[PDB]
Amino acid sequence: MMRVCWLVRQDSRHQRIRLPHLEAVVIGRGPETKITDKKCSRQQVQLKAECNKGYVKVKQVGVNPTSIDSVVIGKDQEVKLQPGQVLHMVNELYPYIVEFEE
Repeated sequence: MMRVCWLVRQDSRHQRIRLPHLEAVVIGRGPETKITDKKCSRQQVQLKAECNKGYVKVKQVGVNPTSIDSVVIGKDQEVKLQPGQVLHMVNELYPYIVEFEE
């Protein structure tokens, strides 16, 4: 009954990752994202989906800047990613959005 949370690579929208409700998902450089940029950590962001409330808590784990609509989060800081917002994995590159689907 609860909506599914998808982290979608905005510029390659067939790359989708399931984000389980209230469970931490750590992603970055690797086979899931296909990011090869060495400035992106293998563990760049920690994601906690809120499937009822319709946001995803984003904690920057990597040193280099993760941003939401160009606004930098900062290492160990946490910001809520919302419908319409774009998450850039590192240095305003590699855009991701979140979608909530039945």
